[PDB]
Amino acid sequence: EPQHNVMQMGGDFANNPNAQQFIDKMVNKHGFDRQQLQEILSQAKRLDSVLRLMDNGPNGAWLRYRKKFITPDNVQNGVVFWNQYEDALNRAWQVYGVPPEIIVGIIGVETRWGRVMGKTRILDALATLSFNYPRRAEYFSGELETFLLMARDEQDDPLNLKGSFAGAMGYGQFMPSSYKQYAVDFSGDGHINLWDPVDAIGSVANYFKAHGWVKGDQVAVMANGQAPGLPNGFKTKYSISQLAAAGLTPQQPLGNHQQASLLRLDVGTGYQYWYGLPNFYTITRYNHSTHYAMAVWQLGQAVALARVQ
Ligand code: NA
Repeated sequence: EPQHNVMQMGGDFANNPNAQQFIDKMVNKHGFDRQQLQEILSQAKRLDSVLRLMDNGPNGAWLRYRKKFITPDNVQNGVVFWNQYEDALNRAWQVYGVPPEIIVGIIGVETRWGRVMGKTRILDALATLSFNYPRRAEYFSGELETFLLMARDEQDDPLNLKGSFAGAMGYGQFMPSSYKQYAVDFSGDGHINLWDPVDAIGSVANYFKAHGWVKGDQVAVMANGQAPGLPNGFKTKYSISQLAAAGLTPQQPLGNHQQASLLRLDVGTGYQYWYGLPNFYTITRYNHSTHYAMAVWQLGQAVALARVQ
């Protein structure tokens, strides 16, 4: 019923100005009911761990990162996932131009194909970061808003959904804003479920295309030579000419590519340089990290090979 006079909620966010303004925004902008929203938020928990985690050579650095993902068990499970969802994977390739090895690599690195999807209630993580974390409160408040709208539309109970300490969800660990901007109903059931492997596959593919993935284009090409003078990383940008002058030569032809990022991997015995192409940068659009993108790519290649035999 109404309860117009029950204006103050209990719980961890009871006397929080940010939580109050947020309820006002949801009611005002999306037609949410203040009392219904207060009941939900009165159950939300302020998690210290979420706050602590958000507060964040050659020595073989890449080798250590790589072995976290590329192991016999992971490659074998990757083969099983690929075979199980081969039609969806092929359909995503045809529709979005994103190859199975990239989608398999992303879902493998993110959740080991649905095995590790997160144990934290999304509501708690998002409320905590929205109401008790000034540094990124605006970003997370936006995620919480979208999360509550997602739950309303996919008919989920907001308190039942679990995920990462930052509110990432399902097979591909999509943030609420990614669900909003990039998730698709790939299964064809009329719904968008981040926990449905077919929807997740299509959604990851759409995210990639949206971020500029070029179908059939090379991701990166290993270089012969060393370029210690030049700054490196996925954000760098050099003409092929400058890289050549630096002492590098590509192991594979670079087609019409005239520029590339200079990637450097620490392989213990030394440094391994690569010419980063646009598609490599597109992978970093999922997680801003050279190591992450290289692991996603190589895990997918490893699985593709293991499938052959
Ligand atoms: Na669906």
